[PDB]
Amino acid sequence: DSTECSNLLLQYGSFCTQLNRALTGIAVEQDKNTQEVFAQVKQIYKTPP
Amino acid sequence: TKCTLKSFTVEKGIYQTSNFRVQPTESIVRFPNITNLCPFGEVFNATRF
Ligand SMILES: *[C@@H]1O[C@H](CO)[C@@H](O)[C@H](O)[C@H]1NC(C)=O
Repeated sequence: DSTECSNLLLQYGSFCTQLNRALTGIAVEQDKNTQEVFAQVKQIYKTPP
Repeated sequence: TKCTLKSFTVEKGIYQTSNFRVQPTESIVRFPNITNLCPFGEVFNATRF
């Protein structure tokens, strides 16, 4: 949270905003692994008592 | 989201567009405790100079 420091980032371009997409890029697919390894069935079965 | 996506037709999905933080207002500072006074009265108001 430094105003003058942030100005130095603008002239350096679009690096960190790009990897923020990349980090979210891995994050969104990180959960995508879960349903394709656990949510293989759309019917929830309860065992008999 | 439109500005960061560089488009006017955004699809249904999650989009992280910015960040937020709480800005301090008063910025209080209470470090000191007045002690170890060196007498300036012994050099300003001494009887004999
Ligand atoms: C000395 O006495 C005068 C008059 O009371 C006062 O104005 C001055 O601040 C005193 N000096 C010190 C540092 O004691």
